[PDB]
Amino acid sequence: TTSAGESADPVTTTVENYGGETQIQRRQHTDVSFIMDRFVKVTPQNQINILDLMQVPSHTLVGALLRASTYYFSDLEIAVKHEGDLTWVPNGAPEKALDNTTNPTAYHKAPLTRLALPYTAPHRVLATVYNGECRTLPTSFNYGAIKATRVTELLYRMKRAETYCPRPLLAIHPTEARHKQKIVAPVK
Amino acid sequence: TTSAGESADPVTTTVENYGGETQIQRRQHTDVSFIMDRFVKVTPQNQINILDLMQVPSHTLVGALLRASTYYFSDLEIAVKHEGDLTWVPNGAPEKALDNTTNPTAYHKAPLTRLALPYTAPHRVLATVYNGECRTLPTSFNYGAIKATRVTELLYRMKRAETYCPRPLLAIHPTEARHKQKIVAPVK
Amino acid sequence: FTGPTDAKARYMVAYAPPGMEPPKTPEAAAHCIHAEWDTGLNSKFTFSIPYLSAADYTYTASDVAETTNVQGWVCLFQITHGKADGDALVVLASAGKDFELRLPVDARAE
Amino acid sequence: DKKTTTLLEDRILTTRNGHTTSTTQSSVGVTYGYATAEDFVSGPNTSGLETRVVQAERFFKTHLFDWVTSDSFGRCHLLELPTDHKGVYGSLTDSYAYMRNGWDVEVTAVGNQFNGGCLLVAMVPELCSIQKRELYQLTLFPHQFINPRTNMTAHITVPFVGVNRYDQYKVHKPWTLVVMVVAPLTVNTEGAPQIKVYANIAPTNVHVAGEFPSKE
Amino acid sequence: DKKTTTLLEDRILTTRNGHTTSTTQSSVGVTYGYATAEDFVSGPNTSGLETRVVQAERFFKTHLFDWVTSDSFGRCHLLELPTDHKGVYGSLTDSYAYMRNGWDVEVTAVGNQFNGGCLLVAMVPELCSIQKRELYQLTLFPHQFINPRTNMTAHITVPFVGVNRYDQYKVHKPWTLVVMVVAPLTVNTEGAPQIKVYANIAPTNVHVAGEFPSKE
Amino acid sequence: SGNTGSIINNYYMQQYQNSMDTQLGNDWFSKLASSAFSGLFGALLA
Amino acid sequence: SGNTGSIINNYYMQQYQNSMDTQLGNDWFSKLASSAFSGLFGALLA
Repeated sequence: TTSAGESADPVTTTVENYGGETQIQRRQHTDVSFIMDRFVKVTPQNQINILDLMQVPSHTLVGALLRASTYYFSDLEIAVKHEGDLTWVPNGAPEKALDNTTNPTAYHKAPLTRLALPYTAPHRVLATVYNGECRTLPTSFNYGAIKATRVTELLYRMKRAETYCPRPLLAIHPTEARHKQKIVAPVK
Repeated sequence: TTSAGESADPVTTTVENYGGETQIQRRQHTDVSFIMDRFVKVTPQNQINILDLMQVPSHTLVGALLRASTYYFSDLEIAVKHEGDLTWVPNGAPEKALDNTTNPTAYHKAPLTRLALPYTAPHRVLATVYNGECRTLPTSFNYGAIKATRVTELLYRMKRAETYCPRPLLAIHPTEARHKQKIVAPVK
Repeated sequence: FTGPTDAKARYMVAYAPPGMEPPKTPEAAAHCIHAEWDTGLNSKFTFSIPYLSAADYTYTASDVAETTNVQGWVCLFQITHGKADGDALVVLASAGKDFELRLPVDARAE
Repeated sequence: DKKTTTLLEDRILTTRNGHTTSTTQSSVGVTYGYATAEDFVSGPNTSGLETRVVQAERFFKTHLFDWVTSDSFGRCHLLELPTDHKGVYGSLTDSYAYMRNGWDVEVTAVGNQFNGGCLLVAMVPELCSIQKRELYQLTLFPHQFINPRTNMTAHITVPFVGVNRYDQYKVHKPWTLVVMVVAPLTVNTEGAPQIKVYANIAPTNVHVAGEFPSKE
Repeated sequence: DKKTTTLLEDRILTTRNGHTTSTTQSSVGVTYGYATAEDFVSGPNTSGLETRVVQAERFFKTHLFDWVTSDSFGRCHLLELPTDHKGVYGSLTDSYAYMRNGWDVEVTAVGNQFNGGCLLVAMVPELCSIQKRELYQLTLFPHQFINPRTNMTAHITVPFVGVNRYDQYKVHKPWTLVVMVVAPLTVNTEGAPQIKVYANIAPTNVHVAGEFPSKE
Repeated sequence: SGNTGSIINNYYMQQYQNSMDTQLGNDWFSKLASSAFSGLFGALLA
Repeated sequence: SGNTGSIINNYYMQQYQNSMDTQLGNDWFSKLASSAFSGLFGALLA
């Protein structure tokens, strides 16, 4: 169909235009809450680690999709491999609090510690970008912090995720006509 | 009874023809879904292993019965002994994905990892033989792939199996009048 | 279309399925599924590329072994134009009503 | 035009033939020639053995000629139909001895609205050649004009015609598409320098009978 | 045979596919393999763009092999389907990217009733090659026997099968017709000296999708 | 169905335990075996 | 909701398992996609 292209009103033609038939679609895998709900690894600091989803690398599935939203909300689960006991403090806590074990402290139990944590920021939602300094995000954009004698692995998992105002999501720029890769296949 | 042998119409006479009596039969053990539903061992590759049921040896119970069907469908369970963490990627994934742990990754837990996996091929059913190259089966005939630092044992188990279009199923060709073997028996 | 009021043109989009080389001319491409349109008051034309394949799903990634594209080609031709030399035809893409993605995978190394 | 700035309004027409469509924003309507439907397709000459082949009913394309300022009144381009066809419709002519179909014809002459001049497009039955004086009466045949200040597309739809209910296209061509220059092309300062004329044609209600042997 | 002197009674069967018919007076019936009807022909992989082409549903013929007294048990002749076709069905494979159809197959081995021996005719899916021991189980596939004392014609009808709902026949052949010698041909004093084996095959429920460009 | 024998409900939803089948728009060998001729083709004596 | 698939009730109260939402005093993109024009803008022939 033709239309006024200057308008942002979406136009979605279908194959029925030339005699085809539109099929049924099942889009559960592109549901935001479902797709963000899985663990992703970040490289940890030795002891004190601020819980900040922007640490998730931008090329990962979770990191790229998170960056494709401007504002977001979620609760969180973390899985941590650590020596010693692990202490968590909420958003707004003095860093010294990390040495006091009345703050949620999980005693070491092999092979790792998994915890469910609530959102604790003072804002109604957080943002992946913030036009203040025109990089740096306000200090209040975090889910608290953790500390152990040694933290060797740290995974984040967004729960009940909500996203607002989509932003660019980019695939790899290929050099040839098509980006080609080795796909899994039965052997020789 | 006599009949026209040229026709493929089945003829199933019974002992009643000469005064006998047909008995009751209980055929639960030859039910396809039941018989295929058990683990079978395959020899694994050190790290990357494509999940392909054609790797099951043809003389095993599962391997022979699978090959006695042309097309089949099933979900799958695998049991794996591995060092390090085990990652699985679905059918169609670039092989590099096996190094990213947001794809289903089971952290090492002695003595082995057992997982239930869904069928993920793009076809309505898979085939044990495919007359394209007239050996080689299309690359899309697989259940994904797994990878760990070292995979030392791998077992497959077909779930909810369905089979279509039976094919030859052969016993051992004996040299003597009867194939004889040592059967388990109370000792001397 | 973004040319001035006095620039006119007629275009053709065709979908060529795998199995034969893609058409090099509008005449050969006419035998494929296709649409032709011209310029006028409405500056935009939208066309649905149909999903046609042997299997029910196709891969989003492209394998290093597949020399020719397994899902065919999109061919855009200019049938003719009237004083539209140098004018630009801007092109965009969106998901159709039954477009569906399945089987999440995290495949990038960077 | 009877519609409403640039090429518009109820002057936007989309034609669909099979899995092919054609849209124009400067339509002047469709001329139906001689009838608005085919006559009987099943008569005694095919003994109930004819069949319809819907896969052939779709658009195919050809260039006709380039309209230039030096062409004067009466300059014509003739295209006998059926013409060479390398798709499904063409293969039917090598597979069946008898056939019939009508035609859905679109002719375009895209220049701009600053060109002047005028083309007459007509569908004429049984036409091998025509004299100069007869051109003054070409409007007796199904036609439409292409006048740059108004439109760039002509559309004519005609049924199968002939002394016989089915034809042998290898030896007889019932229709000829003719495009004639009525008033010479003018370019002035802002018009397109020349106008290429193209045809977008679809066979309609295609029926065949009398299957041939293969060459094998 | 279950009927009644020479080849007869309810052993007379006439099969019609399109404008082609085949009659045999020594029928032993028809074997339907795997199903008595096709599964769905319109699924999501063709987006409602598939069409049926009834003009291709008719018999075509090929010689298979000559059965001679020196052939022994296990001697086979394999014919992958679709095979080369120089008529309408064959042109469809050059005009559309995707297709599906079943097969109505008649195999004849005309000698006389004084010949002895026996042929097994079977339709086997996805078969490039087979081992000698597997031949003992060829009856697992849709089949019929040709035994000179009883019949000269075998008839098997099968639907389209495959991992995909539509196929790309240039790269995959879903069915293979196999004729195998079960008991060697005997001639004795009055039998025919050898028996030529021929196939009369018709594609059934032919659907196509994805029109190709022409070579033009 | 299959080689499964727990009497209590699976802890995980079906949507997670197995892939889900869909329908568009049937045991051939069972019908074929059931259709077998089991009589006697001519006359029976004694 | 999300990637969760247990059929049995969580052992912990909701008040502990997650933060609790509050209200003061809505899927924009779903409405936007649903509102898309899917017709044909002029006259249709054949």
